[PDB]
Amino acid sequence: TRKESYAIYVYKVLKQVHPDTGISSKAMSIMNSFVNDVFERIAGEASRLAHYNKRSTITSREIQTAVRLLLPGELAKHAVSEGTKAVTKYT
DNA sequence: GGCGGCCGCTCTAGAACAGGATGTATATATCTGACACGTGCCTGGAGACTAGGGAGTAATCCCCTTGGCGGTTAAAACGCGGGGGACAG
Repeated sequence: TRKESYAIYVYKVLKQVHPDTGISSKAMSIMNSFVNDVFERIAGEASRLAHYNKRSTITSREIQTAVRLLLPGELAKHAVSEGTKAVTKYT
């Protein structure tokens, strides 16, 4: 069977930000579980946000609101700016 | 001639300082065991298409929160007495 994993994307992100450092199997498993847990948290927050105002869809504003609700401080603003840059580069 | 005051002497102890002790910080030697590259796939997302439906926007409406007052008696605040408790020892 095939199991979905986030190892290679995290690895190439690491090579982008720090090409002189490697990673282990346990460190990869911690990072995979962390990114998966953040995925469920942000996706559930967006689902609840859609359910509150009778919204049948989840847009980028759902993810931005979930990020500002979950991430505290300047981390939320930096993530919002990165998402806005990615959205503008997408279109 | 006796006694209080003064200064030197020895006793005692706080503390800076140097030496021993033992568990870690490193310098190689070498094992070693997953790390990442390569290969071979192949299974899930992307181009493209069909269709439609829920929100973007406009309009209404009516509703409900903000400003803005006097009044009046509940209470915040200042201060005096004092009292029991936080903390040094």
